[PDB]
Amino acid sequence: LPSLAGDPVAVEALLRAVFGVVVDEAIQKGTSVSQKVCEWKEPEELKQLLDLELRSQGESQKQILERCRAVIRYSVKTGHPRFFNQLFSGLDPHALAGRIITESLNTSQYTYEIAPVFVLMEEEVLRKLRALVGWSSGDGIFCPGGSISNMYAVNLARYQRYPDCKQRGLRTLPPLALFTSKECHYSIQKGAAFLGLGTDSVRVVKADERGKMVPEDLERQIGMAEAEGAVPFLVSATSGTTVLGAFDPLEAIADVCQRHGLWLHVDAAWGGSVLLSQTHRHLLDGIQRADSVAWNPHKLLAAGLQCSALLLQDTSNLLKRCHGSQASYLFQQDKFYDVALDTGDKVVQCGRRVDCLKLWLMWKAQGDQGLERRIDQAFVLARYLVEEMKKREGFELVMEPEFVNVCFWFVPPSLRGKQESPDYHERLSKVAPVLKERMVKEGSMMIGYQPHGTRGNFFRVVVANSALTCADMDFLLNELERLGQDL
Amino acid sequence: LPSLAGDPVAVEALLRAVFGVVVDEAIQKGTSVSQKVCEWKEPEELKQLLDLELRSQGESQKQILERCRAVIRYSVKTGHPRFFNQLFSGLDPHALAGRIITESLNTSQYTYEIAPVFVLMEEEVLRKLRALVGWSSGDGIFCPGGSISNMYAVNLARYQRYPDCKQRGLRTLPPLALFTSKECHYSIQKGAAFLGLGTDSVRVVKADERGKMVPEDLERQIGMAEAEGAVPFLVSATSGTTVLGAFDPLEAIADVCQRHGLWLHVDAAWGGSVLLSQTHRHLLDGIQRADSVAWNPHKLLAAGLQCSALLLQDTSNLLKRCHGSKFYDVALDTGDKVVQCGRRVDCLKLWLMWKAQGDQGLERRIDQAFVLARYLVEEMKKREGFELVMEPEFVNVCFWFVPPSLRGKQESPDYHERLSKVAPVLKERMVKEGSMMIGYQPHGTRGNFFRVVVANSALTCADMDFLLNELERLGQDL
Ligand SMILES: *Cc1c(COP(=O)(O)O)cnc(C)c1O
Ligand SMILES: *Cc1c(COP(=O)(O)O)cnc(C)c1O
Repeated sequence: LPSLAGDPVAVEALLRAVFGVVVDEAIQKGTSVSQKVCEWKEPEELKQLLDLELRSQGESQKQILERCRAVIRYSVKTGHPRFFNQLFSGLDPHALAGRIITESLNTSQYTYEIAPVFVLMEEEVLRKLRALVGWSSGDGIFCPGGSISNMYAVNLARYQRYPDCKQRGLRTLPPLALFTSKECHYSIQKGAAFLGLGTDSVRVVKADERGKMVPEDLERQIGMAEAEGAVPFLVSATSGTTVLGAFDPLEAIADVCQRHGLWLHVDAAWGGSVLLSQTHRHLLDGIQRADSVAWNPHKLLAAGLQCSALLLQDTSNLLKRCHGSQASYLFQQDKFYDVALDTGDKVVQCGRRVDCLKLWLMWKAQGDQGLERRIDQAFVLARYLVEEMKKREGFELVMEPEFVNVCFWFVPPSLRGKQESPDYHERLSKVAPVLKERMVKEGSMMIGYQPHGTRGNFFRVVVANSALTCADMDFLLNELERLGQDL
Repeated sequence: LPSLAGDPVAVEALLRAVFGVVVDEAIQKGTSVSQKVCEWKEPEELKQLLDLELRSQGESQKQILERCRAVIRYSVKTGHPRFFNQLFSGLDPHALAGRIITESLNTSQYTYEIAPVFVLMEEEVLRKLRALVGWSSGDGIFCPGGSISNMYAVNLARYQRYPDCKQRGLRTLPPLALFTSKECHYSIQKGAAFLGLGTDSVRVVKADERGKMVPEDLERQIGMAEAEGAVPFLVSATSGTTVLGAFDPLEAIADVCQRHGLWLHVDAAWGGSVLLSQTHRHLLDGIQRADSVAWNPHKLLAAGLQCSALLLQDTSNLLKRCHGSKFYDVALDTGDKVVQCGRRVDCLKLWLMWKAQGDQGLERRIDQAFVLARYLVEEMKKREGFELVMEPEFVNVCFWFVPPSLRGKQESPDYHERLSKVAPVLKERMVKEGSMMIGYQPHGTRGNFFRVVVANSALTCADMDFLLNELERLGQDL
């Protein structure tokens, strides 16, 4: 019987050819301002171009390389400087190098025995993240997304309060109440439903005109929950909301939590990266008082999806106690290394991706200093965009940004001066969808839009890509004016 | 203000050099029988070799490339033909090509707007997987591991029966009962605890001498739950257990489920890939009767961690209804189907390999793994000092090595206790030599035995001979 792994003359030839296409088309053309951010195709046309159906007979190297080219060609270039659609943008070359190594090594982040380098590396990465929060002791894990990080935090808080629920379930326990801002309630609600608490267990707290949770309303809602028979157990503050980029007042919220004996979770998936900035880290003042912090380096630090940590001040092996399986004890296992290093008991996953190397390698190249410089420059470019938009006709700022989320309407010539008509906001709301379609079909830029509060669709420009220059901000304004002129 | 992304000349030089190191050290040396499966280092020594501390100042390209070399050198080679430690092994070069492309395109599998190729590609992959289960329509998702797929299945079954739980929570429901085999993955219990049901809601059903759930005991446990006023709602059958590789009797289990109106989930994380084999797919006969199927192509098909699908017969958007909070059809977007928000692209690595291989190529590999597993069993029987746990149903070959000092001593009163200590010593020896890695574990009433998983597409008969010869050599003085 022959090896079915592949002709090894073919393997080197294949990977060399593929990496050539990746360098030319994904890494170089995909980050070049002279190329398109996206090549729009209607779903049915793209199906035709991709010939997707999986079938009986295989294909040749030539056929495979043509498919690789097509996949890259028609994919959105998220590393492109004019990709502003998400809370990630850019292609850090060291993070990419780390990703490529990780994929080549294909292991599970599980035991020192199958992942010795990564068991040690993850520990260091989590220790460093904890240091930036303000903790020199604690624990933590990587999770497959911040949404799941948030769920872990809720599960851990529930377990600390009611450890028997791990065996008996929560059905006979009192009603549990958790609290979060109106500006960040989606994964919290999804998580509450998944964990068996129900979305009704989530009490949504008022946010002020800057998008910040109101501590007086938090206190009010805690009292109302108690009056309805519930047991408050957790408050989830948000340090960097997804739309406005607002930062909750952590010191005041920590005070409320302390008064009521509640677990404080900080959802810093987006804003946590600001801890690298000496100039801007004050936005998270009080975060060291948290019981848990979610932080996604795959967002502002550009580590690559997914890179999402849950950080704890805990030193009681709460993760292992809460998530661990019951061990058998009939026969001694004589493991020849310190199995305290292993993380299988800390997670509800079994197999787990290595997410630490892409972050670690980039952090080795950049240092704290390089990552700080990038954060600070993003803040500068966001403020530059705001200042420049005020000088042009048509741009209406939603609010002054606290972070790098710049939110605004584009008012086209046909609506300029018509602010006091009865259907103005209704008409203005239809503008961003049309402009988005045009920029996408042109391939020149992508900006996200959404409605929020009592107002209709406005743009959210996220200023995150380390490649950005002032000229890119100028381009964005110039292009909106050009695409919007006939609206 | 300058770009802070990097000088393009420096970037190309870095990436070409990293790729060279990866090809030389991870892909070539990491899959060569002339090289070590692992280079064992004690944690303290490895910490010194890696200089991990994250610091204020950055480093040069030369320094970064040195670190890349060290990371690869001291990592375990899971593509190596003598890596037998897990339910994945081998390095498929098309899957790897797909992985690299995926990482270079770094997007979220969330909307057609930011992932147009991958939205369409994932639709095809899920269609194909459903087709192989036996469904021409249905739904499904990729999940960050089979453990999470299993949890989704439980959440979905709960929601289908008691949709108001999504808002009102478990306190407002009757006690719920779910059922799984004694041989099942510990993820069902972890999942039950996470979902708020408690591990006590999981009724563990007896398995027979072949490691298969006993349908008569499933029925008995359902009746006992009902007698207590618990509401049965889900049975989780296992098609390919992690230790023995046993396959539950799905037709008989589906009959019990049908009689009681229960959701049938099949945990085929491991065994689901056998659906590609005409010869062996009968091991999953009845799977088309399931409501949900978990299947991990990252295990037997070698797609790359993680590649874990949850497949549903449902066509009524149960996923979006259960988990949910334009110039194209928003039906293409998948964000409402998951409790994740951002989601990795996992389909391309599988799809590209499947394009290269076809069903035919993947089938040939599955069939060859069964042939090599049977070869290993037959050869082991011919040597002194191997005791088979059972005849394998799959590619999990489980056995003790009995060293010369214990041969003939089976009737001694402390034989099993002494024998149990052998696998740990052999494991330490093979790891420190760097020649092979085989997992061991105890089971039932007896102690540590080896589980050799025959999955790597590069395996030959000579590798199976090597394994036996090496255990004999390493165990001679025990
Ligand atoms: C992104 C984000 C999340 C969810 O993170 P995922 O990794 O996409 O699951 C949760 N909360 C906030 C504030 C976020 O910015
Ligand atoms: C692997 C496996 C699982 C868990 O899958 P992960 O992807 O490691 O979370 C569950 N059940 C069975 C039978 C498995 O083989």
